[PDB]
Amino acid sequence: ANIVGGIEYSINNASLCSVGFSVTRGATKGFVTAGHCGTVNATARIGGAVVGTFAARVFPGNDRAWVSLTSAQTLLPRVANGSSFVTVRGSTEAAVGAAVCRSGRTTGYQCGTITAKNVTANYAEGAVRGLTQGNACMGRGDSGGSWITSAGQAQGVASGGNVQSNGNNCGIPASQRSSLFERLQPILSQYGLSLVTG
Amino acid sequence: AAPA
Repeated sequence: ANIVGGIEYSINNASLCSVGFSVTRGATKGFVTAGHCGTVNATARIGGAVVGTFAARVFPGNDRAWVSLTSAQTLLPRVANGSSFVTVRGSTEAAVGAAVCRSGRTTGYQCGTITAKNVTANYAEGAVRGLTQGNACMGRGDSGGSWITSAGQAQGVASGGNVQSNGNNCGIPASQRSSLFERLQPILSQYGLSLVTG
Repeated sequence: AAPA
């Protein structure tokens, strides 16, 4: 499968999440995603084909994971934006007030601005600390997807937010949205990964 | 907030 940020993948033929970013670990190909999407060794599938398995994850506390893929997958330095693509150029962290967009299988590509950092989400499973908050909307299924600036600087992977009864926070004003992501930097260093860029 |  061609690995692009934002596309859907399933875990153990049940749950769906979105791909965050293509990365490598030495000769190993992989993608970073949300830790709540799967447990170690859960199987990931893209378009019904097995592409790899969860190699590690942390959740709750943090919300991160990386899936190691088979040699046959094609890693691409890109994030989906409708039918088009945003090129990944690096991982400079943007500051509060910067504009940012996110990509995922449920709401597509949505943009907004970062409104706060070091936010704690109190999930049913336990707290997740140190998240960054943006006001781009998102829905159930967007988890693990890419958060990126239009300039191509990868920010992190979708964790959660205040989804309403319709499954997203797109029907409430930006001023009232809390959409959270896990910072990419600590995930790259924790697992020794390098981002694929173009 | 909820995970996703």
